[PDB]
Amino acid sequence: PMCKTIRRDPRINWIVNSVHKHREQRGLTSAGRKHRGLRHKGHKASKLRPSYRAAWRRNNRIVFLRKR
Amino acid sequence: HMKIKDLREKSKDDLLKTLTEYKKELSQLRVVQQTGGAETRLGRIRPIRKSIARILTVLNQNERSNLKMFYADRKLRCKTPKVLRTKLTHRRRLALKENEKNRKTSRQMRQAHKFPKRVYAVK
Amino acid sequence: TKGTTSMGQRHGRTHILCRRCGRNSYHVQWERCAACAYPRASRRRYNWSVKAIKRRRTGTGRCRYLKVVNRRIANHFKTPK
Amino acid sequence: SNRVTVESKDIAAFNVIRYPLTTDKAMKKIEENNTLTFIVDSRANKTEIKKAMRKLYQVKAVKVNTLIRPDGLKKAYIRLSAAHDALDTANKIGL
Amino acid sequence: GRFKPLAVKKKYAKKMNQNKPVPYWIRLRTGNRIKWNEKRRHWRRTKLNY
RNA sequence: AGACCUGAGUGUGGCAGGACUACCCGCCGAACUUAAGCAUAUUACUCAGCGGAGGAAAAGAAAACAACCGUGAUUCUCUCAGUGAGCGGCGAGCGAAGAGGGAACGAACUCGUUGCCGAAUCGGGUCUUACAAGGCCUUGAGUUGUGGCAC
RNA sequence: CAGUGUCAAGUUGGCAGGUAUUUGUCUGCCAAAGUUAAAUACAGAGUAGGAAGACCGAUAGCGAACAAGUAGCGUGAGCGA
RNA sequence: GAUGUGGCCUGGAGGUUAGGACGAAGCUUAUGGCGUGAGCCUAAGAUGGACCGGCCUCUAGUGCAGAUCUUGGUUGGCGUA
RNA sequence: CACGAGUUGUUCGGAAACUGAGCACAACGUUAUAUCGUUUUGUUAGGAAAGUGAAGGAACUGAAAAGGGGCAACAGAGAACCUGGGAUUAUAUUCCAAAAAGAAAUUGCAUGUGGG
RNA sequence: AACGUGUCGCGAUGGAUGACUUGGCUUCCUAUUUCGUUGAAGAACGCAGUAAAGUGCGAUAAGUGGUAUCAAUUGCAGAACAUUCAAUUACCGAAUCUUUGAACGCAAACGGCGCAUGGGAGAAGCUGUGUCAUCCCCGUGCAUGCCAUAUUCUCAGUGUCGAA
Ligand SMILES: [K+]
Ligand SMILES: [K+]
Ligand SMILES: [K+]
Ligand SMILES: [K+]
Ligand SMILES: [Mg+2]
Ligand SMILES: [Mg+2]
Ligand SMILES: [Mg+2]
Ligand SMILES: [Mg+2]
Ligand SMILES: [Mg+2]
Ligand SMILES: [Mg+2]
Ligand SMILES: [Mg+2]
Ligand SMILES: [Mg+2]
Ligand SMILES: [Mg+2]
Ligand SMILES: [Mg+2]
Ligand SMILES: [Mg+2]
Ligand SMILES: [Mg+2]
Ligand SMILES: [Mg+2]
Ligand SMILES: [Mg+2]
Ligand SMILES: [Mg+2]
Ligand SMILES: [Mg+2]
Ligand SMILES: [Mg+2]
Ligand SMILES: [Mg+2]
Ligand SMILES: [Mg+2]
Ligand SMILES: [Mg+2]
Ligand code: NA
Ligand code: NA
Ligand code: NA
Ligand code: NA
Ligand code: NA
Ligand code: NA
Ligand code: NA
Repeated sequence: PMCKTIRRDPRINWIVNSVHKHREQRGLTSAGRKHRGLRHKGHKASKLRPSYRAAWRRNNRIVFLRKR
Repeated sequence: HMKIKDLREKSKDDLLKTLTEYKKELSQLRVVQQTGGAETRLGRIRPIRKSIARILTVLNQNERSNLKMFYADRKLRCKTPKVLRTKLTHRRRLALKENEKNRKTSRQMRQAHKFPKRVYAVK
Repeated sequence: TKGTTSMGQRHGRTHILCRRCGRNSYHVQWERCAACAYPRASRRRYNWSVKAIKRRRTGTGRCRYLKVVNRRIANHFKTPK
Repeated sequence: SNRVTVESKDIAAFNVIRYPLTTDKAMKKIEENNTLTFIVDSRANKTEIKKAMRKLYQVKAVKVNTLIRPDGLKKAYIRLSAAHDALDTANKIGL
Repeated sequence: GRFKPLAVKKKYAKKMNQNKPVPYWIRLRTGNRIKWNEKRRHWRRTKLNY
């Protein structure tokens, strides 16, 4: 990410931005997406999108509406 | 005692001379501070210390500005000691600059020129 | 006899002062700190003791550099003209 | 150089030698052994203390004995050469 | 005993220097709340163990 | 002689380790507990453990839904729905999705391939008031293919 | 989804269409490179500012209204007024 | 054990009415009066020093004699062992 | 308890500077995870880990030499000083001043005398 | 009568209650809002005329510079540009910033020991002056890995070729 050729290339210089540091550690590459189940969409992937934890969070948290 | 204005108008050799005199004076006052001494004599230790601080402040500000203007030339910029470069932040120093951020492919530029964003209204 | 007499039998010390954290948790024989894991590069940190983490985290010292850079960020790295 | 600060060689001896001592033992050493007693920089050398004595008081240190006090300061017992009088030097120092 | 590393000696020196009572003029001050050092240490009461 | 191509040494320019860790992402991963016992189940894809980033992250431009008079990237909210879905010693328990009203929304782009070109590319020196998206030079890298154009 | 074995097809084609199979129709879409703002989180974080409360009122409210993660304790992890 | 009570009581809120340096809250009582009672109210302080009562409605961390109850203080044993 | 003092080294002890039982940086391997393992039976690592005696025309070049860098003993190894003092309130083989009370030993550099 | 009981007035011990709250807890919002090899967080040691803790700071040390503000700080002392040079305050661009710590020349219950390179001081001899061996002091660089690179550096291989 420090090479000038990389930094001045609009096709690859997205990876210079620090949100992509160690993206493989976070399962963000193609192989990580594969084992996360993110090759599938719709009814074959509803319980794992945008992640398993995200779906668990929105399926298991108790909602208290103000007027209920 | 030393007004900062006089020190700005003072040369480097003269600054070093007056630093030596103020250091010597503070040393003598330390001797007095050991053997009792009068309140008036003990009470000039702090002005002498603050004057020494002023002389060192002028000396270091002048040295750093002169060095910065020395390494600012095209030839010697890339060898600038890291203590003279802008600090900012580690991530900001590593981050893409606006020119690098704004790079576009030639097709992207042609597309941006072919269909600019317009201003319009409806009645 | 265990108890008072054996209290008399205790000589030496398992721990001395740690160079890194200063806690008297440095195991002399093992040459590692029981409090901060020195000389391992990273410190000890365990979620089963949030209290110890809150004792040791950022802000329990003086934050001598953090305050300055926080001010510079807050002022948008202002420089003379 | 990555160190830019203006350091001058004409004030280092003021860091090496901090101030003299005036206790009864120090006074007895002035009178009886031609010896001055100073608080010095705790990281300073015996050799540097001799050089700083020369530079600050124009006097020759024939022997420097040092110790670190239980309060954390380094004290120097400095015997001058017989060509110099400790009492006269102490007076000029203001001791 | 005789042996100690200089660093331990300096820590003990700082503890000696801290084992002092409060100056009285501190008690004469305008918003003062301190009257005793409250961190005084006796060598027989509590150990530093350096 | 020499070459490239595989691998070393040193000089030069730079980067990683640490901290934080509420939220977020990847792994790993219990038991108490509930079932009036208990082993499947439950607690729970939770706690504890190991990694990683940000101001949010992750997701995201259909190998999507539907079965309609059709919708149209992602995320989120109400609702669908504690469900005449389903899972379950079909016990205890568990348990979503599409459609609908909405928040947001200038939301869309890149490569690879194909086919037409084929160094037009990159880095480095050095000029232009300029480590220019510029000129000149440059075997240094690159033809074991960078870069342009097109549906 | 993972390990291992085994491993395609080529739009006369694949994938999906929530009861396995073999047929033959229909519908939607085109996996196995990649980037992307907002609307969402902040369930024991931080920086700089702000606004509040039918809350607590010194054995309460944070452990801490105070030189409090202090004094003190523990070999230590920790404990903690 | 159930239920009722223009039944008693406490901290706050919306209302409405008052009181207080000519003395609020708190505290003391051979200090009387009222109520079956929970309690209310007056008097006197040779008490105190600045807030607070009544009534309707709203609200809650709302009533203690005991839990080998929690914290603080005291206490007989005892001028004893 | 308060105030004010006090610990003096070429040779003493340590370290500079040894090896031991052992430890484990690097290297490599393993592990979803290095915060794991190997690491003295002469000895790391599929492993190219030596950087300078010389010369030769003042610092530049380079033979041969197998098995990286450390740590671990204040009772092992090692280590050139020792008496006198009328010398303290408190230190002393540490202080003493030219008659050093004095007497030595031992390093590192330099200067002369002399050499066979 | 003596202990001992009761009741009342007045005292002591003891710190409840009430009023007071620069604190806590909870909710909401705004942003050119997110540290570190340019050495962080954290540890340690120091710094005031008087100074234990705490706060603030770092050998320029209860602070230097700057811009505002305008007459203090205050326990004592000390100081005495006012049209702003204040021990005033507030804010912030310039500076400083000890020993450490990822800690990175090698080590470490050692304020220890190096290599390279710049400096400083320097006795005795030399013409008070310069010069200076050993010794001593200071600056800078020097971990490992990885990437790029060498106006095209130095090499290795019974790897593949090939000279004329
Ligand atoms: K103890
Ligand atoms: K049960
Ligand atoms: K909709
Ligand atoms: K109260
Ligand atoms: Mg000594
Ligand atoms: Mg000890
Ligand atoms: Mg269980
Ligand atoms: Mg439970
Ligand atoms: Mg059971
Ligand atoms: Mg966990
Ligand atoms: Mg995102
Ligand atoms: Mg992405
Ligand atoms: Mg209290
Ligand atoms: Mg409390
Ligand atoms: Mg009953
Ligand atoms: Mg309440
Ligand atoms: Mg209650
Ligand atoms: Mg009862
Ligand atoms: Mg005492
Ligand atoms: Mg061994
Ligand atoms: Mg050793
Ligand atoms: Mg010795
Ligand atoms: Mg202090
Ligand atoms: Mg290290
Ligand atoms: Na960690
Ligand atoms: Na002893
Ligand atoms: Na890190
Ligand atoms: Na971050
Ligand atoms: Na599989
Ligand atoms: Na009670
Ligand atoms: Na003392």
